[PDB]
Amino acid sequence: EIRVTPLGAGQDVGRSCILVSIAGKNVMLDCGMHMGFNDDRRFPDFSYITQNGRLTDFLDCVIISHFHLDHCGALPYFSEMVGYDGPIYMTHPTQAICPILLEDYRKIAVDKKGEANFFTSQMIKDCMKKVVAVHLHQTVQVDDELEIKAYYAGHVLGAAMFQIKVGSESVVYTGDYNMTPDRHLGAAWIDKCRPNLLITESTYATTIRDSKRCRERDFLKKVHETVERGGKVLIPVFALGRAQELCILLETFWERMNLKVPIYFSTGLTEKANHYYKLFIPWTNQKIRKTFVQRNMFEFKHIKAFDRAFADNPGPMVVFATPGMLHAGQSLQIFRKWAGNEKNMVIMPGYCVQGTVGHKILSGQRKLEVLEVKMQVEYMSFSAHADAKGIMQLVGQAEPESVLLVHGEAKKMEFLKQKIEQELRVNCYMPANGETVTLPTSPSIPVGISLGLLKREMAQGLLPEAKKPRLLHGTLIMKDSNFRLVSSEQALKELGLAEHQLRFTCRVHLHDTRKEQETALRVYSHLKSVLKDHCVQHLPDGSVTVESVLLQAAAPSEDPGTKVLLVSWTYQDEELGSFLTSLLKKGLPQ
Amino acid sequence: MKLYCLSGHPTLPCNVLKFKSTTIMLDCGLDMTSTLNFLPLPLVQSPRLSNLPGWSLKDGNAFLDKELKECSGHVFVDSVPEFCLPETELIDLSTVDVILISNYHCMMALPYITEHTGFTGTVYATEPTVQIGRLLMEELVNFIERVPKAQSASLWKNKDIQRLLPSPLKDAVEVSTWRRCYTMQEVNSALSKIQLVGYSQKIELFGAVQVTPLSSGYALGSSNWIIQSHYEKVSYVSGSSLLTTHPQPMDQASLKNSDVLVLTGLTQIPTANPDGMVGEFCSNLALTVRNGGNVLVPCYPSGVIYDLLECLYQYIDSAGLSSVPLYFISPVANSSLEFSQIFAEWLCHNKQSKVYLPEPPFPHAELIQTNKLKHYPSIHGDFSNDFRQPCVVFTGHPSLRFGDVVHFMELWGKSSLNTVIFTEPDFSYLEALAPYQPLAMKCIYCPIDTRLNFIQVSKLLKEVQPLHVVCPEQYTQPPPAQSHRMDLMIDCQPPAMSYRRAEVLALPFKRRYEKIEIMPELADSLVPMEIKPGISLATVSAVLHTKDNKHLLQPPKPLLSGSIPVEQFVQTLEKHGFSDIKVEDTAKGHIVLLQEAETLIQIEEDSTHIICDNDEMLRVRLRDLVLKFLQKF
Amino acid sequence: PSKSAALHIDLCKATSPADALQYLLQFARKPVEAESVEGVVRILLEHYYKENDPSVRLKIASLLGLLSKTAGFSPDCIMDDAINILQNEKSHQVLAQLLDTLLAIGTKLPENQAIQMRLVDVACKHLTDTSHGVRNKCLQLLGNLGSLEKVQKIIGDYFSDQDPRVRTAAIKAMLQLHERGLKLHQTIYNQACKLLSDDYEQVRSAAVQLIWVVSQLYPESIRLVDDAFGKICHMVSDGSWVVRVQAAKLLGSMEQVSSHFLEQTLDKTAHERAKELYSGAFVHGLEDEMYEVRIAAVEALCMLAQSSPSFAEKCLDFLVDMFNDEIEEVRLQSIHTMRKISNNITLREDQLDTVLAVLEDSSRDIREALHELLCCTNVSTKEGIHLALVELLKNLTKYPTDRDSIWKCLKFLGSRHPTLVLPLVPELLSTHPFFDTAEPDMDDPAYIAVLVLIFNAAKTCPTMPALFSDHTFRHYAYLRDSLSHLVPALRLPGRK
Ligand SMILES: [Zn+2]
Ligand SMILES: [Zn+2]
Repeated sequence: EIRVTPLGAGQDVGRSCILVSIAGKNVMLDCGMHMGFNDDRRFPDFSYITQNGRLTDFLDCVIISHFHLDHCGALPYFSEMVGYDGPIYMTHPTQAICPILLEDYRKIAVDKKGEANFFTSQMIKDCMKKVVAVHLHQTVQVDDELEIKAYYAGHVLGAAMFQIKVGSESVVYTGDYNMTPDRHLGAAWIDKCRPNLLITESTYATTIRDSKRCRERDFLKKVHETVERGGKVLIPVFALGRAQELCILLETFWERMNLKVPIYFSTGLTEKANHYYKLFIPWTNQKIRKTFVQRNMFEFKHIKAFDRAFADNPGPMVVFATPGMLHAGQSLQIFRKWAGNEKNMVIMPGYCVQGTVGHKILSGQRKLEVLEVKMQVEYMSFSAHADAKGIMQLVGQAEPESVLLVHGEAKKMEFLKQKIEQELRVNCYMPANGETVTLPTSPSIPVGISLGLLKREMAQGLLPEAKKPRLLHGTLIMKDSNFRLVSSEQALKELGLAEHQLRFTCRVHLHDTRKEQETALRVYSHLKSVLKDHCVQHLPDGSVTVESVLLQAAAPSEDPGTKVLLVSWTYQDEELGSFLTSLLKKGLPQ
Repeated sequence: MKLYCLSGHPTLPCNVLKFKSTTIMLDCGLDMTSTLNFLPLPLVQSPRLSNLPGWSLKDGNAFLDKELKECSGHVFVDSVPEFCLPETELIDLSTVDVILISNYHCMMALPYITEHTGFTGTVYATEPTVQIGRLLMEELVNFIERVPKAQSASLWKNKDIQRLLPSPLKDAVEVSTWRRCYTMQEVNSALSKIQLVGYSQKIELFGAVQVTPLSSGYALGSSNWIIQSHYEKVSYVSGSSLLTTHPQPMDQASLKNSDVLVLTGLTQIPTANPDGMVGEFCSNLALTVRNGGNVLVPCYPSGVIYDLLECLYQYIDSAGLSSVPLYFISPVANSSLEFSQIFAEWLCHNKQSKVYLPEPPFPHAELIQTNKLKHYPSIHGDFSNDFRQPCVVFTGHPSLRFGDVVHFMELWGKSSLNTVIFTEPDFSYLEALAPYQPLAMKCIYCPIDTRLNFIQVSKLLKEVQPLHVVCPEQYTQPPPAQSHRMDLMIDCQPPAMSYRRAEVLALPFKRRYEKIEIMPELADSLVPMEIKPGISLATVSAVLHTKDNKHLLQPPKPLLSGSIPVEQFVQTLEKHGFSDIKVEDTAKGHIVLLQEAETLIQIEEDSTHIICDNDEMLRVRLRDLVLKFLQKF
Repeated sequence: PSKSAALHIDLCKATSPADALQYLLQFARKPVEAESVEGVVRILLEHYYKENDPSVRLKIASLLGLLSKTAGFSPDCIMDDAINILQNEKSHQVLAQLLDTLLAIGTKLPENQAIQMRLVDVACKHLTDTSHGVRNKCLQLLGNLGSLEKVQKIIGDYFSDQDPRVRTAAIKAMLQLHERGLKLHQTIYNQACKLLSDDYEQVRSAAVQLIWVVSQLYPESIRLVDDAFGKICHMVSDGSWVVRVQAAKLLGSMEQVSSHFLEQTLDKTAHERAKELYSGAFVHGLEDEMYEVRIAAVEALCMLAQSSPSFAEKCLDFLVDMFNDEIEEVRLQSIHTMRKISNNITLREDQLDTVLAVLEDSSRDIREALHELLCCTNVSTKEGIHLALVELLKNLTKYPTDRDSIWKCLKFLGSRHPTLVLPLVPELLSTHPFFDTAEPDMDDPAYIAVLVLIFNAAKTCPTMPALFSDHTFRHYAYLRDSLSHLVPALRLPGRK
């Protein structure tokens, strides 16, 4: 059976981790932290999975989805001071990019919180030495019976859906994903594999996001308005994903509109991010991988590095800066520099965490903590998550047997549960964190078959005698290693048992005045006339044959009014023999 | 299973394998042996090749004076170069269903099969294979083009004249099916018919078969294939390199435990020590540079070029020759470098870690940054502005019969100080260099090979132990170069059957079992029973449901086996209610009489017989009794 | 002669695979017989066929078909092939070779009745194999030898049989029967729906072509074409892009549909938000995948928009926002479809971004296509004419090479609607109400561009020669002298 225990993201967001038991094997899908709890509760609870035992002994394999912090932030914590040496599977791009993000989070955690029992850089290097990398669609056997497979996702670069299949059992974990083809990230594509379970997120399940293309049309027309008014444009984005998406979008638009105004990009992570985006071309869909023949799209002709004196250099300006939530805010520094002007513009393309300075800016008051804002704001939605119709399309393509919702908010999750149960009549599950849910399976046990027996039975099925029970017969030889199905004759010659023959001879007593030779002739003619489409032949020694049933007029008995007919048959045609004896008990025509 | 081999070439195969209900063909050879025979194509018409004298028929009937030309006592044919095809008429390639590719050299011949013949199924190859293949077919079509020489001769292609001609024109094989080169619309048609695959990807075909590619390691993305059904395994290995090379290392774990192993793509020069000849290359290159001339190296834009540039990077750092520049000249040079740059996950662990520590896996990007090596698409233009002497040139085509290679050595043939270095083993350099003879150029033949030698073949076969082995006749037979040597032939137990060009083999196997599934409710219903220790069996009664060649059983005539004992028979008749039953014995059987219905039963060894009157309910009672006193099969 | 010598050589050699394959390959690759000796060669081949090596037998059968491709033989070879098919039941290879020879004989020359195709069809029906042996080939045999304009039961069974390859061959036979006519029925529609639901690739791709062809055959189920169209759209949202390209081209080939169902397909928006500011089929099928399905979608949209006089606005917005599709082929096809649908069409707000489109870096094809769009379009408002003029003059002063297309599109604008420009005449050219305005430059391209629009407007409306100044009089004389095909004849007092 299927056991699913989410340690995190149970009716919640962040610190996602799911423990899946399939046929007694332990697959741990994803392990990250989450902001908001400065306590150890941001890390996933380990007192259930192994209590205080051995993680490598109890758990069997680790799967990592993508390089977002709430998904790959907890690997050195899970594997280094808690202790784990088992297999960790994650893609080559995500493997290349997670340690840099981990190092940045480590430095930021030192500079903000300074937790004493915190993972160190050297054992971060040790963990990324311990991890194992997997290509797309590569069926990787963790051991003999357990294998994993990757599917392209589109949440970010390197993101991967994962299908975990043991025997015929199959659980597909989407992780985070998208259906909308990004300007540099392709849509998620899956085989119609019919999984037994579908673990999925639904971050945006109550919002039907509209036309993406018209959304960047709105963004481009307003940024064109601002640069034609000569103002300053500041875009607070986090430096991974959407940053390079907007970079490609503005590179295309600026080249086509043939403009000359300088633009700048936030430093720090730009060199590493752009290096990885250059060196991981075969993940960024067929547009960029086709354009790679002439040029390289990630090599930017108009985008340079930002300079703090270029900040107060005058003229029209467009700058991408960090971060998206403005907690530290060199972007907030330039915001405070440019807040006096009414000409300048900002676009906030992501959902801000409420109760923070980003929430103060998102709300409409002038005074934010206190400084008064004057330059114009916009709140756009360039999020790369999945929507309601996209989720319905994914489940309709995948056709799973049951689904399980994580990574979102509870009322939204319930709305999707109601809608999917009304739509596809497929069972849904809503685990809380720390809750184990159990689902029954259909473990069909394999068996062999003789090819000749298969060929003749398939020929009989192809013959136009269908819809009648043809009664597939044979026997199952069991060795506890190779269960096989064989024919009866094949089993006999294999096992050496004698082909036993059973014979019945009934003495039909016929009471009539006809002669015995004429009685046998009457038997032959009567059986030929009654049994239509039956092999009724007259053997020249005076006998009758009906298929494999032999009728012989026996020696004259002591009763002149009684004639003995020996009807002889085997067990295989003994229904026909019983019918023949019933007809002869009814008697010959006279 | 049946195998049709359509290529007598050991390295460039086409193998049509017939297994179960599907047809899977492997690889695509485009033998440039006829290209070697044809005359070279100058980019600009050289006076000496313009006025090469015409060899004449001794009878004088045919117009071979203008159909053929002679040079240095040796004869060549004057036309556009041709290409030898695999014999396509042995099996209808339309009925051939699914095509697999090992590597780009084995996909060179794809538009021929995929456009003209009428094949309409699917084709599989890995991403680096298909991309480097597209680059190679682009270069090839460009060089057969870029100067159209539309002349074509056919009276030499007449068989009698071919017999009358001397060797190697006497030695030409299958001249009739040689064809002219293909074009961009054909290239794009095949390259849109392609589909993709990564390593260890399980591709199911109709439920009938499943195919997986494994890293052979010879080239970037070069892949051996594994075709399996649930009891049958065919390992097709073509061109692996188990030495430490730039691609992913060879993976024999899934290769082992195979029913039929087909082995092709072995070495051409078994006696070649690769790294030693690479060092000799570097020494000769340094000698030529110190002498102050120009060196030519003809090479394909994959593999050997990358290895050569790495070693030359180390050696130029060793010898301090940063003054002399390197020019890589081919119309596919820029895209070749970029594709080799971004193809990272297909490499080995050293280069993957180099990626993981933000630097490019190959050092020639750093070489470009240091401007020692410059790439150029064609010799006309800015390359003519930036040319230097002394110099190094790696040129586009290694078969030497067309391209910037032939133009450059027409330029440099008079001088002796310059040097040509052959680096690819796919042709005989004697027949390659025959047309330019006499030649003042220093020629040094140091071929570079990574295909596994026969020692490693023996080691690999002893490691994997397959049931059947299939290898070419040229690998069974001793080579003509060293027939005395014994290690040059493949040895296997059992000895492998060979094959010749356009040959048919029936592999030693009989199909016995296949994969069927039971359904859990029916498995619950079925109850096994035991007659022998360790043997428990159960009769079955089900309904087969077969969609897409996969088979399953669901609930909607067995016979008897086993002798019945007379003593237990009469004992259970007495304990069931039958009485007054008398038994007499015979030589081998027992006659038992039941007085009710006057039933006489004789029991013998594998013989039982019941005779009674016209009775029904007693008869069916005895029916169920005698059938329940045995085991059902 | 040569055939007899080849047969004698083959009989004399009698090597198992070697001489047989060599002789077969030589006879095939040398030449055609090009005579009546093909029958004698076929007789010798049939005599030699009674032997081993079924592979060599299949090669001989293929050679016989290649010889029959020259149309020398007919009925005697047909009878011999019938005898060989009746007596040669030896595995899949020989069965396939016999099927191919039968197809070659049937399609080679006769194309007639009276045991020229009917006997072969009956033979194929009786000799349908048990496991993939002939089934596909005999299905295409009956497809190419469709009996008459009177097989439906057996094709229905072969739709639901085992192999997807056999299913696809049956569907290809359905293509052949429809292109020969044969007037298929509505049970084919039902079984085509259950073949659309087939859980497998390319079976869907050809079966949806069948559902298209029965739907365009006749619209009578309950609504047949609307149900088929909805099935088409719910099939468009499949992941397989080859299937999607096929889907979009075939739904574009579909031409009649319920209009309200078509707006239901376009139904979900920032388009109507912008419209208020001024005052799921295609909406997934355009921005689902890349340029293949995009081009197929826009060709579908142009065909059915040319069909439907309505419906155009709800794709007008869906084109004006989907200009910048970052694939220039998609760009050009978008402009071409906007041209082809631009009839009874207003662009009361969309002029601004569709002319920010013609402001463009180099894109000479794109700018020329947009000039064609602006010359073949319609506008409603005087303000729209004014701004169209001002950014067209931006384009001319920014890229002073396509001024010829600029002048011709301004000409077509003036000819298309003259009356819109009438209030602008004092404003576009400075004609200060009492002053003597200085004479405008003669060969200034901007002034030429405005003058040609003025004259093409003044073709019909006569109420502006009095509005003209004297420089306009002599400039009309000079422009009519110079650019004969850009300005028309007029009725000015100076130039009678
Ligand atoms: Zn995420
Ligand atoms: Zn997430």
